[PDB]
Amino acid sequence: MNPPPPETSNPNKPKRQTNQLQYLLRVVLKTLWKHQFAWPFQQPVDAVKLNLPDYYKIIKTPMDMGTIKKRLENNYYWNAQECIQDFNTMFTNCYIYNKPGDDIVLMAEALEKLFLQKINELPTE
Ligand SMILES: CCc1c(C(=O)Nc2cc(S(=O)(=O)N(CC)CC)ccc2O)[nH]c(C)c1C(=O)CO
Repeated sequence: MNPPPPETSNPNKPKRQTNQLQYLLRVVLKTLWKHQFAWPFQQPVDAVKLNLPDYYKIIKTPMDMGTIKKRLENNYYWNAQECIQDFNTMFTNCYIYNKPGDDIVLMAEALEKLFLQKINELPTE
């Protein structure tokens, strides 16, 4: 079955607003979210519904853009790099579970390319 989704709130962690964090939500995440190939990445992989029973045997650090969006909205991240790492994990997981030429892999490649173009103009710390 599925694990619970990743935590999107931490009550023992302080919160701050930064130029970088605002950009990550309003520019980076927003732009990826609206991409034609965003849909497989907008929520946790539902392995039960999709009948992918080995998915969470193979992927022990799942991540998705729905989670990332909620983390940003909830001020879950203190440092911008925490958010960037989550995107990286999300992409890397595809390359672990799937094979070259799989639809999902081509979709990940397009999103990652876009992600890098957007992170390029990330405001300074
Ligand atoms: C191909 C499986 C997969 C998805 C995915 O989500 N595929 C998906 C979702 C649904 S759906 O019913 O849940 N659905 C309604 C359309 C989405 C809102 C239906 C069919 C699907 O192929 N994502 C990732 C990262 C993977 C990986 O294999 C990654 O290693």
